[PDB]
Amino acid sequence: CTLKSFTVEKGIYQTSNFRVQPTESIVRFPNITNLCPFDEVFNATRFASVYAWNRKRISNCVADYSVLYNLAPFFTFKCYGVSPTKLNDLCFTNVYADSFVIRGDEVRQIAPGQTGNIADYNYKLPDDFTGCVIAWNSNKLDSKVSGNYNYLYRLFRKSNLKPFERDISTEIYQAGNKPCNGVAGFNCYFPLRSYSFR
Amino acid sequence: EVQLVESGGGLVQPGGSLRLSCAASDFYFDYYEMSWVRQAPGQGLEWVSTISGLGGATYYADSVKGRFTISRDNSKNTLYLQMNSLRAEDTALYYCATRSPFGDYAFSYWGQGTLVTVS
Amino acid sequence: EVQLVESGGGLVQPGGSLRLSCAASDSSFYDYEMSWVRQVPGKTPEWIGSMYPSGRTYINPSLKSLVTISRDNSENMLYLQMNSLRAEDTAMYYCVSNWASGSTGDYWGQGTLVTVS
Repeated sequence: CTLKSFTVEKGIYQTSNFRVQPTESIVRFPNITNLCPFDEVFNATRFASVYAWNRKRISNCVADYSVLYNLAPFFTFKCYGVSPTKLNDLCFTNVYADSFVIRGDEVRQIAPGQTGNIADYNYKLPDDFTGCVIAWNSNKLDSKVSGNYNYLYRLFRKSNLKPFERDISTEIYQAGNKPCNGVAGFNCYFPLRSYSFR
Repeated sequence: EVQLVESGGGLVQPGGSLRLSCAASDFYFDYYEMSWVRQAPGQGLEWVSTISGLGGATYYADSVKGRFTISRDNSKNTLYLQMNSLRAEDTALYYCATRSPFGDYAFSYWGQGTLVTVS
Repeated sequence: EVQLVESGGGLVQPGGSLRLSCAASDSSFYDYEMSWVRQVPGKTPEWIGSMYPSGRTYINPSLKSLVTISRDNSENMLYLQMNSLRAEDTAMYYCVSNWASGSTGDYWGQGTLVTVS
């Protein structure tokens, strides 16, 4: 079959390569069984705002990504750099969970390269962002019919926020050339305004 | 702060017409400038058209040059939007935003906005 | 070692002015945020006001011109002077320190019960 003929002449002919097949599937992962509280940032009480996003360093963990799907419908599970699945076979050194609450139409801006209002003044992701963004609607846990104004966000800032930077300052903005020197009035708009969730 | 509302239609056939009206009051409008800014479902923001208060010169977007025209009524302090030849890919929630020309590129106030879908 | 003690709890009638404040422990609680919140029974809390370290005070847009919180004592305490009482002001008021990032690093102090007849 390697010569494509039903009759072979006299001589030596190379046909294939004797490659020994594997036997076992040794893993040899580190010695870690402490299932750290990965549910403390997913199923907890009220969530952080965008200008004060909570950044929890998670190390010495057993990252079981098969526990965030049996919960409420998690949408837009977009991993940049890795696949959504096949995350249960990789050993990371230390991960960071940045938790906050945004609007429905503002979920697109949480992505490398995308710009807007939340991705430029509240939380910016770098172009080499090797992580996963996970969003889910909370209209039953973060909304009530009374007028919901317990979530703040920044609208005005001098320059664009650099990737992985938390801006919790309260310096007044100046939309014009008038030296407001801290009065919060005409052309001195407050930099942090509240949301409206009905 | 001070903020007002905008009304109009909520659905229009692909080929009809619609008259959107952003109603403002108790504001220094004649020296300010107004503009409409749309938002496609699943996309970002896009500047549709703008009018000034100083000279009243209008500026439209390159995609809506011959399909959208606006006019500000200073007697009623409202902004009109008469859309012509509505296609199927122009569905977006239009926001009514006013800003001062002697400032920065950031919108001062944002309207309520309403989504108008086309069949 | 945080044992915030509140005051102002009692029974009042519509038309008065509530001057409630929670005492902060002797420490450098500043350089971090500080706010107030109520715990009306039935649903999640409702944030009323903040006391940002810069001095700028932001108030809930719903409760505008009715509640005022200042810092013109600067010793160990805040102030909560709110007027125009109604029947729905009977809630459990708390003073949260690390708000807008809570549930992981916030310290809910004591809790007082107010009621407006």
